[PDB]
Amino acid sequence: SVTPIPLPKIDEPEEYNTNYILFWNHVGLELNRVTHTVGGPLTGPPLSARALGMLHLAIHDAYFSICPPTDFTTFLSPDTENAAYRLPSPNGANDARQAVAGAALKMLSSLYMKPVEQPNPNPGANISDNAYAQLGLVLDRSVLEAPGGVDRESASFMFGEDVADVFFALLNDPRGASQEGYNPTPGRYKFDDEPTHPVVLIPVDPNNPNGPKMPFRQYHAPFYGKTTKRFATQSEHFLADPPGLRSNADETAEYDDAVRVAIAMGGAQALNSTKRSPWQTAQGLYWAYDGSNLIGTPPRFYNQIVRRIAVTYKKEEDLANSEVNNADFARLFALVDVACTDAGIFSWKEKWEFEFWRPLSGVRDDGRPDHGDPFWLTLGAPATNTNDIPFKPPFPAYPSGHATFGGAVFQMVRRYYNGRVGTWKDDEPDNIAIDMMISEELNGVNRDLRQPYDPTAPIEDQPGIVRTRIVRHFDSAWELMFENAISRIFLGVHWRFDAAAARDILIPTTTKDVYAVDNNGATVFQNVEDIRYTTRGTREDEEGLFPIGGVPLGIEIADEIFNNGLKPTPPEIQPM
Ligand code: VO4
Repeated sequence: SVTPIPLPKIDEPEEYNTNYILFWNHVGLELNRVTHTVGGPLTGPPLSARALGMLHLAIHDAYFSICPPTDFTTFLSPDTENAAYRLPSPNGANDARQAVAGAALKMLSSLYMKPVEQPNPNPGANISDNAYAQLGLVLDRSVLEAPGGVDRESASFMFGEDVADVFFALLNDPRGASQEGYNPTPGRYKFDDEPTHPVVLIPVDPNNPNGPKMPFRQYHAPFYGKTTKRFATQSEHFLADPPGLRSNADETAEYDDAVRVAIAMGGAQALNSTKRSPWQTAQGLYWAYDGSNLIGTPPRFYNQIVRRIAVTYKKEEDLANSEVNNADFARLFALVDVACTDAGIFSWKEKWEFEFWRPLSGVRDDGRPDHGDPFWLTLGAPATNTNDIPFKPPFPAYPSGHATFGGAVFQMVRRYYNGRVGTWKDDEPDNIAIDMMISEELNGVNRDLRQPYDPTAPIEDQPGIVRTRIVRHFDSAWELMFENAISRIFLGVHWRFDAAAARDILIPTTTKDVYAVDNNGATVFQNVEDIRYTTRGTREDEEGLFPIGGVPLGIEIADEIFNNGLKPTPPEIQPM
């Protein structure tokens, strides 16, 4: 019925998918990239993370229900009185492979299928039937490629689907990304539609693309972080007021230097004012994954990296028949993906709370003849595998979602591997190194097209400029976390403070809030080995010191989840 979209090859050993836990993570990642290529459900950063958090939670409890863990316990218990939180019981079901399969297939089906359950109005109603059909191909195919096969008649398989139903019913946020009712309030430091993509024309009817179109101003998930059910966090998380706002409105020198730096480090390639280096351009594009065709969102890359870390540091050589390895991955991916989910909730909550402007607009609309540049252009979020120009993600700047996701994800890996891969203090540089890590943004295959993307053809048969293939080696998760955060500065899409306190990542000078520059005028960063996310700030509405930027927020979120052992967010503290 549909022409299957030809997906490019993934840079990763085929041996990885011989382990059924990695297999299902993989299918989750394939659905992630395909929904961003066809415009289906669970698009965007916060919600694409949630989909992975829900998949792994279900896989987690189904597996540990059949092979009970020694230290921790299942996220939900079978003995809980509260129905919503009551885990189904196996009752003789004892096939862990089939329970995971049923749980992964059910969750992924429930998440990505055409909502025939009637309740689909306005939730995400703008998805064509092709989008749905393309995602169905991925689902059907996955049943066929699953290592060990899939037995739908199996009691263990049925038990798994039962597990998924509970998690879906409890944690699904059908209308989470609703933009309905939100409109920007222009003014200094205020988020508004970005000048290079002020409005978009979208077909009136998704199932009628070449028919009429209508103007559209997109605001990504403005009510989500403030209303959605948290996963495993045990408290609300907050950041300090960004420079220029509220209690930090007097941080004039900090703000102004942030403008200077923004221009020199994140401008477009050919601008005279751009002092960023070719290598720094690489670090910026490496971590993008900005909802592009055949690429998806950041959570997809974070997982690609985590899969690599898991195989490199596994306890047993056998990827196919090792319960030790199965247990390790089910636990790790649940921890990392639940942390990613919550990182997404809180970074989005803060974004829309402060509604801080993007550097493109903060620079153009500065208003001061000697400080602003009313015609500046950023390197921008790359629109890979399209023929479109770079863009500014459709949501406020503070804090950076990438920085939060990275802080959460990599702080989780560190807490998990400390003592296994090396030894270090909780908040100090780790030993978790990896090599041969390739980003899909720079793999010698993906490209910037010269004509609109053709979904019926392989990317290699489509004219455009190919992204240089860069194979990377990283010394630690600290470096991964750090580079992922500063990547948004090189792209010009985030202010330094959206990442972390300037004081924690930049080299100071004798002038306050003004950091070091080299001869060509480029910003000098602290060595990764020396970076400590310790600089806090104040809030107008709350007492005390709070972290600055996304990195500390994510770290804080991962520590809390881990220290509590992956346990539900108490309902008493859920948004109401
Ligand atoms: O979420 V960003 O918030 O890093 O372009």
